Amino acid sequence: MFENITAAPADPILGLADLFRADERPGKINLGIGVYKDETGKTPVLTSVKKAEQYLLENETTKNYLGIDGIPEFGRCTQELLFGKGSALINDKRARTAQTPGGTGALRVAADFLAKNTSVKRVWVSNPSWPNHKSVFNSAGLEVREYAYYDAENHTLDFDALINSLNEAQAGDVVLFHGCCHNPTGIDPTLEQWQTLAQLSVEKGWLPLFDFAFQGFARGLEEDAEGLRAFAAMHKELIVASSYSKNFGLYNERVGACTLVAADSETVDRAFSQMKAAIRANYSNPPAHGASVVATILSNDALRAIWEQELTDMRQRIQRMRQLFVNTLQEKGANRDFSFIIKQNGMFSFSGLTKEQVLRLREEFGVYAVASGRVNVAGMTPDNMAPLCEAIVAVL
Amino acid sequence: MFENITAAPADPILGLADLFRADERPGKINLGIGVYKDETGKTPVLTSVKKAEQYLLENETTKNYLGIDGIPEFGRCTQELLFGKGSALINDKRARTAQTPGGTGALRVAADFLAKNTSVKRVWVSNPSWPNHKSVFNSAGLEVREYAYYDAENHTLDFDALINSLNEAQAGDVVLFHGCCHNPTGIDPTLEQWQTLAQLSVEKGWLPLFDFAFQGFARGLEEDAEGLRAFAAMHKELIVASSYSKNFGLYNERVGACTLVAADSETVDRAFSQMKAAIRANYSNPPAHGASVVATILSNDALRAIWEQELTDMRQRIQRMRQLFVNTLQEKGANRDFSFIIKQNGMFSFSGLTKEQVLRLREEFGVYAVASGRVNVAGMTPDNMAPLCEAIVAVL
Ligand SMILES: *Cc1c(COP(=O)(O)O)cnc(C)c1O
Ligand SMILES: *Cc1c(COP(=O)(O)O)cnc(C)c1O
Repeated sequence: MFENITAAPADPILGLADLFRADERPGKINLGIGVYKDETGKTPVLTSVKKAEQYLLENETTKNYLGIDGIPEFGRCTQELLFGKGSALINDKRARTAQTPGGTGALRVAADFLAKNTSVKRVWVSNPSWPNHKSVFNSAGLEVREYAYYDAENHTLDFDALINSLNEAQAGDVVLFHGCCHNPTGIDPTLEQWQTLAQLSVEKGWLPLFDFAFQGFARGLEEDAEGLRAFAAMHKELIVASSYSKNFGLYNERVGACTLVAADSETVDRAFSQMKAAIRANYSNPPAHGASVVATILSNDALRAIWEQELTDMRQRIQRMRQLFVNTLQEKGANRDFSFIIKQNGMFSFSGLTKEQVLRLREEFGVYAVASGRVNVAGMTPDNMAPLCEAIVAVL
Repeated sequence: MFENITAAPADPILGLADLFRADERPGKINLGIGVYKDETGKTPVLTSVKKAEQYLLENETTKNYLGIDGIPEFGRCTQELLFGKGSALINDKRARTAQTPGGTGALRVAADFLAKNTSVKRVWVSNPSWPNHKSVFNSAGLEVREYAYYDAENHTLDFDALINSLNEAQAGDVVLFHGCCHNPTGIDPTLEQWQTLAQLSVEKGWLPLFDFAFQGFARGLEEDAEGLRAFAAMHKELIVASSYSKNFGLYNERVGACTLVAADSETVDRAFSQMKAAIRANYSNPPAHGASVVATILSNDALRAIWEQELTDMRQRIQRMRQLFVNTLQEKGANRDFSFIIKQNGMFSFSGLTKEQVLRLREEFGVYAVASGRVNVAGMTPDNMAPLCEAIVAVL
């Protein structure tokens, strides 16, 4: 059966984690997958999730299966976070959320759902976007089309072009948005652009699918939610695939959410019984540990307060590394002005490096970066700043 | 978009857990989902997994993403368990295993894999089988066909009919087998039938897909693996979807395995790079907690010894409840001979009850059973035995 199955390509982000692992050089530097590291270049488990696990160890009685949609407290907390405490989507019982295995699991459950219970034929993703977006919607049966987004000469969002591009998406089509910290560019819409974009979506009949994986990483929890809340206010229907991997440092426990919203209580509940059927034909019901940890921190005032300080510490450490990086590239003789990266939000820098400069940096300096030129600023510490900056200048 | 999406049917097993939850009667009894309960009708978290979690709490340093296939130690331990320590599939590096979100996740990753990288059009499942089998392969794009299995008058496996049925499956087709504790019948093949079945599979060119979810629940860990090992010895290719939900009482942590085997090292590795690509387009990489717990117990002698005693305690408690149940139905005036259930292996009893007796037992006695007549003997305690037996006799 398996004789002429040919080898799949390496995953553009996960394939690097493998190559990095196999390298033997003592000074190599990672800069690839979006995982946060602290001042010491370690990825610690947050104190607040560690307190939550101790509690879960003392207080669990069973490992008996959760329902298809996960922990109720988990989806209620998620709706508060995404839409505001006492939102009208919450109060009119317009939103239903299933607990999924990460935000990727949320993107596929949504895909599956739409592919099997909707007229959708086409999802619209930005150019550039997360590499795996194309792969999840194509597995579902959906076609991926791209829209204009980034002006690379100017290092800005090209809103006119983004409008004109999207001008050929039909009514019935899904349009994917990043909630905040666009991946890979780091450039987000303004509030005024998000609302212009919200009102155009509705006069054209696009169903919005938000990928919200970095809430708390651009300006704050709530501030980062404004764009989505501006869409929630205009729209009868939305689906948001959200994650807790980064903002909770809970990467390998796989914890996210697919929250579905329709015009009313009856429609949302009927639409969700099909979403729960897609889940049951895939992994059946979700992993408890990580999601019980989120629910515990979010449920407890003391434990929530510790967590928000932790996430504030992470936004601030990335912001200092971002500034450090353009400062050191300048005084290391960078033969280009790199201060546009000061303006990007998130864990990353979309540096401008070509595929072959990126290739040469791993092959002879051992600094690993994604081939789109995307580098992880949260992977930068004061201790490896001068080494990677010296490497970059040597290839420019 | 969502206006005319109609409601999905209730899941035949999970829908009952919901109905049970909503019932208000103080004496209701569950008997539906296959979850083990102890003498007190509780589903405890095993002492050995509780010791493993304490250790993981002391000793973890990060929640950083696992690779697409999970924990290496986890897949190596899984191969020992499934095929024998020092097996030639292990020694010739013929087997590769991905860590999945339960055995359902393993069944779908396999489905996805085959649907996208193989000529397979049709999976063959027994009649009766696990209700969700049909649902996972149909989501993948695969057709489900059924083969003959159980003689209901005689309460036996009808091997002639099972042979003749399967006589119209072509070369290239998948045939699903249950490793041990057939669900729902509890009737397994003999060693002699498993080997007859193994040698027929190979002269006909069926690819075997084993669902192995109850290892340790019929006779012992190793004894329960004989059938699969008899197939492993004849076959160049196999795929086994295995679970640790029941034998580790780790139901909601979602822990299982899809292990793939090809004719040699090169083919298996090339076939697995595509299997890892199907995973990445679905939930991306697996939940660590449950799988790190399995790997820890299986890696440690002290902790392994405690676990095997625990699983031995569970096989034995179900065997005493099985015997109790036919004894009490007889002295409660059962108007049928029920001692064929003494012979079935596993958590269940395929009782013979019709859909309307099963319906009437939940509607006026509140004992919940699956509508195929399947009742969970591991849900029976000495304290609810007489109540449910009295209920059953009243409906016969
Ligand atoms: C991280 C991320 C996801 C998925 O998050 P996980 O929780 O790790 O699955 C999806 N899309 C984007 C853009 C992300 O950054
Ligand atoms: C339990 C079971 C599965 C899946 O096991 P999980 O680990 O709970 O996903 C698959 N098939 C059968 C027959 C089972 O009993």
